[PDB]
Amino acid sequence: MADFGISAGQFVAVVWDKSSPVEALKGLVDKLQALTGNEGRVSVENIKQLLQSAHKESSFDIILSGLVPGSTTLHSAEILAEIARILRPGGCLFLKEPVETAVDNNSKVKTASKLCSALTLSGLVEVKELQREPLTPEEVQSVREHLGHESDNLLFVQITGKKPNFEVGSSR
Repeated sequence: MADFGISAGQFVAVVWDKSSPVEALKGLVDKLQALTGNEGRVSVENIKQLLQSAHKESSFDIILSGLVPGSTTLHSAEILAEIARILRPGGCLFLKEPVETAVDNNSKVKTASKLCSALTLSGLVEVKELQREPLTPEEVQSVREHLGHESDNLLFVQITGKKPNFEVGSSR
């Protein structure tokens, strides 16, 4: 539960994709379904079908996006939008995406800066990295064949962001 600050009695939506095999996915959602789905609720959505993830406004206290080892995915304003949209005020959002330390912000792939800025600008705040993961030959090929990411200055990293709740007045 400390992994994503999950709790029982809240609504947490788990977002998976091709990079998220049922082996791990089912497991991540299972534990969260027993700890969160017990008192609260747990929904499942696909990164590719994120468009349908737009259930309602501020309903999920927490949102997960590809939280597996070696995961490979790149979220954008279009995706992040839906997340935050359904993300309750004051909730949390955890996602993992490859970052490049030798390319512009936008580029062909969301970089570290672009990611943090995109998330914070997607309606989230207090965004920051939680951990760092190395690049493997089986992953790089997946992201390159799934998106087109191909570089040597790349590196997988996990980032999170908290949703702004009406009880502060920071900015957005």
